[PDB]
Amino acid sequence: ATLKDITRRLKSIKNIQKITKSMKMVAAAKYARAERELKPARVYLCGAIHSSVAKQMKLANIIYYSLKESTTSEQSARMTAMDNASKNASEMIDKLTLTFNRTRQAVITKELIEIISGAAAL
Amino acid sequence: LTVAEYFRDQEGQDVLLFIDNIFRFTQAGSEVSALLGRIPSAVGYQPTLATDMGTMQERITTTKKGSITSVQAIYVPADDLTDPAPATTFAHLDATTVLSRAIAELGIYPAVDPLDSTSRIMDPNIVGSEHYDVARGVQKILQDYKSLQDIIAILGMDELSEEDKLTVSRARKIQRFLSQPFQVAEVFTGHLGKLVPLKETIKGFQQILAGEYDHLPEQAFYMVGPIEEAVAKADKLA
Amino acid sequence: LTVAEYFRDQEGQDVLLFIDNIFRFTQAGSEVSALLGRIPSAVGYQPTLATDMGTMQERITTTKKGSITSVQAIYVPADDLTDPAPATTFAHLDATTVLSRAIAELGIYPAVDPLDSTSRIMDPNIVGSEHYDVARGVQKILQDYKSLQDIIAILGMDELSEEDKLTVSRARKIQRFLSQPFQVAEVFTGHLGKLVPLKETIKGFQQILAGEYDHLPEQAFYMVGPIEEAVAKADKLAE
Amino acid sequence: YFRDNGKHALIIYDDLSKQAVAYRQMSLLLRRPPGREAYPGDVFYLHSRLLERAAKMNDAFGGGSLTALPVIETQAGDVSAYIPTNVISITDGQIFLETELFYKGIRPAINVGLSVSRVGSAAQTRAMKQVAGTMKLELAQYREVAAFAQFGSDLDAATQQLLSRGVRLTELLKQGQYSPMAIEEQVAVIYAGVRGYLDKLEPSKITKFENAFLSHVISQHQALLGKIRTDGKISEESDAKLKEIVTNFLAGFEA
Amino acid sequence: KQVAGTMKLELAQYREVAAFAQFGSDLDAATQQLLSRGVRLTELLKQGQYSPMAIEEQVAVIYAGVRGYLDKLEPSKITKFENAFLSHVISQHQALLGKIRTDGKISEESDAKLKEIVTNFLAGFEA
Repeated sequence: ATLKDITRRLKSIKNIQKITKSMKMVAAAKYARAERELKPARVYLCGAIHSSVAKQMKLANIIYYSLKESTTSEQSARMTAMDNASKNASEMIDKLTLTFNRTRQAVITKELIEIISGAAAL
Repeated sequence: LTVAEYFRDQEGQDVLLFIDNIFRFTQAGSEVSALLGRIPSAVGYQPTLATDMGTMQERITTTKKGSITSVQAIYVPADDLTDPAPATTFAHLDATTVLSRAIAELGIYPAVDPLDSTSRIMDPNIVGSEHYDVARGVQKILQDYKSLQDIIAILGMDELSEEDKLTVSRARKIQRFLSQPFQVAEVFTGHLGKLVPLKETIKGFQQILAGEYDHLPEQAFYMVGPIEEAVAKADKLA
Repeated sequence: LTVAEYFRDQEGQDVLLFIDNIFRFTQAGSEVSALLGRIPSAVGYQPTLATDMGTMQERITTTKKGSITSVQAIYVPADDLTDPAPATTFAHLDATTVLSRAIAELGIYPAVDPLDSTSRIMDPNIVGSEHYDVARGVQKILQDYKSLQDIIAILGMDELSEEDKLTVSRARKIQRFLSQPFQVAEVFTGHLGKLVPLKETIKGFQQILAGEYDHLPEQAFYMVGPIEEAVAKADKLAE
Repeated sequence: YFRDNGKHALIIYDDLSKQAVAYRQMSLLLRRPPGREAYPGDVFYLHSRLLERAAKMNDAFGGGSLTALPVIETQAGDVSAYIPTNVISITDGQIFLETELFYKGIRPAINVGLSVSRVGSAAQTRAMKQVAGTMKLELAQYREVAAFAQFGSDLDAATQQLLSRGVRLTELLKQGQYSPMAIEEQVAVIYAGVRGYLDKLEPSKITKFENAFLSHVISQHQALLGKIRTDGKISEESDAKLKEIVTNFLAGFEA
Repeated sequence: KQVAGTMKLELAQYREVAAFAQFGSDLDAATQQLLSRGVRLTELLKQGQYSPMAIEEQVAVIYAGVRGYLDKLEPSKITKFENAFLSHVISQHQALLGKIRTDGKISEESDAKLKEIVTNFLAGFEA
């Protein structure tokens, strides 16, 4: 492990953490409205949504119906996706911080030992 | 420590020793050790890190005369708790008080984070069952409310079930009931300082959790001492 | 150095001093250091690194007698720019051209890192306001792109606004427009050596910043000369 | 002493981590060459020679024994650090206590997936094999059907039961300090969950079930416990007997 | 102190949502506004080298952003505005800058005067 490399990965995953957390709330806000519009509707990275319906795919009443269900399900899966995504990101960060601190201490100890030895040989 | 030892070993008092800070105590040690020509151990700390720390901490104890409790300010180098210095210090700590600026910004003074600050003696076979469960309830209600913090400004503070709406209010009441006017602030904020005894502290939050005061404004439980004062304040708020 | 010093003083002529590699001065010292009975300093370098470098470097300077434009190639151990050797050399320069292996790997030559190179004359009251504005503008867009990189690293892309997708494209073109086929590296670039005059340099980048050439592929700037060669190449790259 | 006198002794080293640092202080003062983590290159032998003494003597040599329970303090749960791995390469097993589990309320916080006992199963009471044996199998399945993403809509009756059993068993393994349990009492409370007498009960009530059913069998079933204790093996008679015992309690367990 | 506190607070909130800015696919006006004030104040913190300005001048430019007379102006133009505005007050308004010092704070009168200056200047800037 190299502190320079660890620091790099730390920053990137930290970015992804913020980004993901953001998208989560954004989609959640949409889902909030969607859940409410779900009532009037039935009066007539987004998780496994596209693939799911894709591996099955290949008037106005029904079209509007499905369309309204699409947005909802999409925001649902996306919200849950990003939710867990940021959670995973956070864990990955803490793990890297621990490995970082280990490399950090090791580095100091190594150099210091090399100095002591070098001196204790004159 | 010696100045404090006197009172304990002579007058049998319960002295309070403040060490600000403990990290600089260890650093001074590594330095002295270095000057004496001792080979530095991990991360450059003195080999006698264990003893140097131990001997000093061991004097801070309770005897059959008095006691010496030490509030030591801690500095975690590189925010690394596994680093030798803090790693060693933690081996002699019994409790922690994390002063969080965020809490201070919310106006909660003292700014003691009610989720980080922990104590080992906070065990039923020590602080008692009642105290333990009451303390637990406070920590739990606050955690639950924290979980809802997100949903609040997302789905809308109304979709929450009765219990959730109750936990929110109660948690906020408790959160506020955590602030206490210090006598030191008397010669500044112009407010009488309070010395809330452990009994009233337990009973107070115990009642809040029971919801016995679910009818009083949250502000009533802000910067007050015994729960009784909060009640009176509520009446003043009308 | 002594050779250049003579031409400088007792001649009062402009002397060019090219040294490659100056790092070897420091390395040579660390080798004999142990045999000279010195205690190892940080990273095992001799404890007299700074002073030794100072006594020498300080002689390599322009005086009121003569001017010496010195160009020194400074090696960076394990690319660690924090290594006591290159780290101490930085403070003895007026212009630093940091070469990055990453950029070299991409294929942009010279592998100059546009966000780690600086000059003392880069003051708007020396190289001119227009030049300063262009240089800073280029550095900025590149930095912005660098920040957007890790952002979309593993998060798609179709989310960035028109501005972001515009900065990315432009920054990349500018990035590839930095590469200039060197005559020396002709047997490495497989291209003819080109030299671009400052005026055309400012002109081209200033125009790219203005987004005038936003109708040309990135590869149209990759390893070219004046912006004219980029435009001509663009039309030439019909297929 | 006891070991070589046909007696059995137990020694607990709390903890070998601090001893290692103490030995390091000495070594460094002695100017002995600092190795990994500045620890002297013999900290292993320091712990090896020590733990090596703990052994089981055969009948010819009295039949004594010295069981050792060394304690090691890790950092950030790094069970790959020099000292930890060294002790791990000396003992015949470890009991990993995760911090998360502790704060999570799981006490004792024994990570049933990392903790191992190389030479100890053969010393486990038969009665335990008859209940704990099938228990760990269930706990294995439960552990398998898990993920960090707690918010996961999982179903399938099969995996569902694995989860249902798992959480209940976990609650059964929870135990407080200063309250050790006799082996016969252990197999009894474990029997409840393993056989599924807790499947039709709320996870929260499981703990309460233990702190009710236990005293229930201790009092009105000293005979049954005594049988299992003496035989050390739950006979079919005692098994079917215990089946009724638990059932009668289930029919009257107030919540 | 008067204008330092508000700026500091606003900047904090900005940083708390800074990341959400570059991913502002759908945000509430509140968060957007925080980003608006944020970037503008950030631009105001820019200062040329070899040109240290007086405290009255500093509070003057801070007033422009903090009070929101730049939330609408594009961030790129903010840097230009600061220059033109500051240079303008230092000229035909030395009295105001001076009064700030004399009063030791932004008096209600000077607050109203600056208000009329920034509003009229804004229109003149975007016309």
